[PDB]
Amino acid sequence: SNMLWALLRQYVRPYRWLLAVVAVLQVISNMASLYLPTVNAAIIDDGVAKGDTARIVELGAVMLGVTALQVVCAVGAVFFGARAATGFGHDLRAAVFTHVTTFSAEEAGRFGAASLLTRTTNDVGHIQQLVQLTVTMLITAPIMSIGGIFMALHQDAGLSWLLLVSVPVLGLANYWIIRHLMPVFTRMQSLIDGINRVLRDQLSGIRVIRAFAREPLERVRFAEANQTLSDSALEAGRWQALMLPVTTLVINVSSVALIWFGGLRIDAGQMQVGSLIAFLAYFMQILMAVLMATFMLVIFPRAAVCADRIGEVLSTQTAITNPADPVRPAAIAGDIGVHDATFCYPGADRPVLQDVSFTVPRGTTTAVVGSTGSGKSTLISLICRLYDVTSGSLRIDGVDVRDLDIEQLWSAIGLVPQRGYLFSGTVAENLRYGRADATDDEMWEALRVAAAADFVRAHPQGLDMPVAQGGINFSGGQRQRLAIARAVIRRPAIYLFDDAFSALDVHTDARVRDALREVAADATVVIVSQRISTVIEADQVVVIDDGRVVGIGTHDTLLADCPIYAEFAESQAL
Amino acid sequence: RTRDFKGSAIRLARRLLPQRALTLAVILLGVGGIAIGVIGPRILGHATDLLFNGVIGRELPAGLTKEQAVEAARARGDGTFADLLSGMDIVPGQGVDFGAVGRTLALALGLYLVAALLVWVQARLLNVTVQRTMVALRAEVQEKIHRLPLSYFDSRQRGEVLSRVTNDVDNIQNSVSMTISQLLTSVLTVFAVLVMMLTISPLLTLFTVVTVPASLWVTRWITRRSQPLFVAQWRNTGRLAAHLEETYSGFTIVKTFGHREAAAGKFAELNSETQQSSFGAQFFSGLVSPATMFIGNLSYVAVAVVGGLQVATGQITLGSIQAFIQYVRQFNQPLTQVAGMYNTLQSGIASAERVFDLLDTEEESADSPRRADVRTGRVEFEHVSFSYVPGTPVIEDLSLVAEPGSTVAIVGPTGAGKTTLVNLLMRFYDVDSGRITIDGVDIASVSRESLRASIGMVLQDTWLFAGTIYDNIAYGRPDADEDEVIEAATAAYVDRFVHTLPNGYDTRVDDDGGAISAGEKQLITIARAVLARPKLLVLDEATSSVDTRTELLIAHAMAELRRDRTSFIIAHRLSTIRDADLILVMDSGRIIERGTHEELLARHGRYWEMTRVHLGGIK
Ligand SMILES: Nc1ncnc2c1ncn2[C@@H]1O[C@H](COP(=O)(O)OP(=O)(O)O)[C@@H](O)[C@H]1O
Repeated sequence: SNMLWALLRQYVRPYRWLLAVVAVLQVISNMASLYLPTVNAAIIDDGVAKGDTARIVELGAVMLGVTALQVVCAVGAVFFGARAATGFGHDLRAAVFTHVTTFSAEEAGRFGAASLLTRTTNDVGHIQQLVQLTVTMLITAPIMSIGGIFMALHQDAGLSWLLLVSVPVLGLANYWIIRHLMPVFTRMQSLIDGINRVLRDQLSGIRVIRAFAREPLERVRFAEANQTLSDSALEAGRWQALMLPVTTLVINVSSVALIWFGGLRIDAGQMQVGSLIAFLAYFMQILMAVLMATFMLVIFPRAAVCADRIGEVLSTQTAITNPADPVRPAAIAGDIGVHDATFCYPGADRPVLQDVSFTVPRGTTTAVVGSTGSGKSTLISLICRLYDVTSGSLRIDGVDVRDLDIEQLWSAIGLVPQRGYLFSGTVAENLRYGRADATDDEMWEALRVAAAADFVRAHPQGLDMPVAQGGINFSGGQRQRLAIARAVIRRPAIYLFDDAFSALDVHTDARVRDALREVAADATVVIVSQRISTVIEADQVVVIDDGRVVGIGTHDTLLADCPIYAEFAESQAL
Repeated sequence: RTRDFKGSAIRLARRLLPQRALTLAVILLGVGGIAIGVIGPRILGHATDLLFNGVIGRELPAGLTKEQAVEAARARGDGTFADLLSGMDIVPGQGVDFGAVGRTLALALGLYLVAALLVWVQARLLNVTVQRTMVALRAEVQEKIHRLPLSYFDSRQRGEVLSRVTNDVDNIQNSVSMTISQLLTSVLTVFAVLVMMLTISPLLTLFTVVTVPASLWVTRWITRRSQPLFVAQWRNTGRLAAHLEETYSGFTIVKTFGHREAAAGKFAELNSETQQSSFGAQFFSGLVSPATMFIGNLSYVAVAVVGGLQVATGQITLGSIQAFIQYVRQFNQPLTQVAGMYNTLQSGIASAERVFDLLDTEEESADSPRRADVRTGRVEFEHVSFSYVPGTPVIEDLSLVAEPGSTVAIVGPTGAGKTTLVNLLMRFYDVDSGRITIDGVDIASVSRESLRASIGMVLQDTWLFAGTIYDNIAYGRPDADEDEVIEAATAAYVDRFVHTLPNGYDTRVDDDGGAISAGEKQLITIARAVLARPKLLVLDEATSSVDTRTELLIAHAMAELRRDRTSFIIAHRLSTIRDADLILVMDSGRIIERGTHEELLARHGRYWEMTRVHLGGIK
């Protein structure tokens, strides 16, 4: 729709300093290209009629001068247009990234990492591609038409009326074709995306598809998708086949009427023969430029859909922000005053979390356990304000978390996510994120604490060893150990653990917990896990099911207090 | 890069030739339209010549001979004008006969109209045939994907075949659908114009065609100049994409620890650098058209000057010169983007040869329609020694036996060959020097589809396709009902959280809801398996990302309780499979020991080791 034009007229605004120059240079280039056959015709009108071959040779010198001016100004126009398009792309990328960094985890999940990245790296590229093509290639045709009518008026006040009446019907025919054709192109792109999604899903499955033997359904689904794409293809092809012949016929009928009307006026002596050559050259330039531009125009639906996606990103503002004057205690410790906490996505039947309440003293260690799907995964994010509660209240040091300085809170919170991720680079750089200015001995002590010093020392080149994206070079729970080291160098007042210990074994988890007690006794620790052995030694435990608390106490009391945790006990017993 | 131009080109052509009569008729219509479109300017020039004759014959005294008029002009001077009169055909004193002009222009307009009609019908026919052949090719690709063995997919990069079957077909479209029309018209136009202009004047033809070597040389030079910058731009955009990867994937880790500013600064620096790189590369790439345009226009200047000189000489007529001025422009028209068509055609050639190599690979070994089905659920293995590649006996001499209705389980280290075993049960890979039987009959004598329709299988990882959760569940049996779907959902405990989602059974699983983590995806997958009501269920680490309690309840619900069917259970936690009708211990193939929970622990096997060591925290 019009989303592309809004994005353009918003973001290319700082580049009127350059696109105007591009337009002026394009105008002068096409005016030179039309001055070229005008003096070509003047060669016949004067040089041929008088027979002066000299007039021919100096008109050829002028010919060369005009074409040299045309090429230099045209290459300058292309240069400046490329600069403007690249600047537009850079600004769009910067704005998209800056706006999306304000998002929380909710919006990131809403959009998805891969979709977000492809949107911010390929759609913007397509948009800038179209911008450069329209400022360097497409605008030739309208400028060509304007130059043709202007130079026809300059040649004479007579026969120019035929050109002035022949060009607008061309333009109207072009517009008529494109108006019908564009929705066909956008439906084309929609069907192309759908069929690509179908192929990607089928190839990703293969094993499961052959297992369930759903071949009859997959075959017919692909058949109907391809048949719809073929119908759209025929619909587009009809207008595409109409495109060139109407323009060619219009140019040819303009030329034949041109000769027919010019001959009569030349017989009366009002018109000269060379003007015919000039006019035919004008119409052929018009045909070439219009055909070229309309053929390039197929890029428009791509930019339309890319602009729709970019508008999807840009329109959604973040719902999480500092309340313009939060409190700055600067000495917060472990309180975590959960009180009637509730959380739920809009439109859902059962809330994610509801009517839960628990508190932890300054330096105590707590843990929460329960079945998958109970909503325990989002509780850590609620504590860290990755998601804001719906109607509940949880307070740190007596003040609700939404009233805190989120930057200060994140500074004071050490978090290991369930999705253990590492940035590409080295351990000695990924680990820096806990403090950004730590020392080597501190890093080695952290690896000792995280029960991970052994293999990092085993590397021949030392702790400064390379890592791939996401720690994929590592075997597994090694990444969780690295995350634990990253968290522990920070020396946070509050520790947040989200099922990270699950990837580890029992003995390594016990060693890590012992090290945490040794080092971070003053600080508080919150653990999420599905394993009882990691929770037994915690000071207190809370068990939640279906988004609400079903048991609070200690392991010794809870093993007989509630049968719900007895389910876990029996499941883990041998 | 390309490796086969002629072979891939002729294969792409033979993908179109089956039309035969249609293809040759399209070629005939195209060549006729091009020829008549070339001819049109010739008659236009003839009409202009008639007009110019009738114009400049007026000033001469009437009734004189053309030679007499030339001599009279030459005697007073006007040598070039006298030559012009001598080389041009006018009867002195006679005006323009508008009847001949009308006839000529009427013929021109009629031939132009029929040219346009033929061009349109030729375009419509080519569109129809290319789309038909394209649908056929894509259907063949899909059929092959349905027929290919699993080793083909498993022995290459994950995105490789995906790009080969999705993006390369789109490249084939955007290449052939363009070229077979525009390049064909371009080559027909250049041949027709060159032969016509050769029949016009040879020196003019040389002065025009000198641009072709110049055009090819200049486009080659610009390509070689821009290639290093193009590669640098590619590398820098790749670096930007990679940085975007680790700042988006670990976005939570970026918001935590407050490293937004450093990432933003690095992104801004690399974005500015990529801006300069793209600026240079794109300028150098886009300057191709103005250069060839100037070369063609310099050729046009030469044409104009030499045509004026020759007309003054009298060796040629004005109308021929006008037709030639038209012809040089229609000759320049293709060369402006001939490089574009060449690169697009080469890319299409490479994609076509890749697709054809994909389509020419080996398929499944024509499964015999034996159509055997299970009745009780007995399984048996006999000394199978399967390997992905010879030299790596990942499976070796197993002889596991399970009675119908048993829930036999296997334990082993990660990567030891469990998934290979479950694939071999699925005939995903063939047997190697071994025999496997279901209910006493060898699978190798059984049709694969009938077997797979009755097994029921779930992998270590989950698979989900675009659609709702309801669609993913119903994929197990499409002709079921929503009551059955919700019954299976309650059986698989997905109901405990599906209502927590924005719309139950309606969330687009390809649109992640945030709360949809890996464990509940595994629950969705096992629910899908449940709906199919399988009789030979296999659980290959299907519960890795879920709590042990949920695993024990669901297992007791649908495997232990379902005594009517046998089952295979694979898990990395021993307490998840304790007391499950005898347990196997496999260590990189080479099945070690079998027995029930108590008996296997009492014999101090490796199972006893792992149960004792892990629970006690000993290392
Ligand atoms: N496509 C493949 N090509 C070659 N080797 C493979 C392929 N897939 C798996 N393997 C090898 O076979 C072994 C399979 O082990 P696997 O069945 O995954 O054990 P588990 O299921 O317990 O993880 C792996 O160690 C791996 O090295």
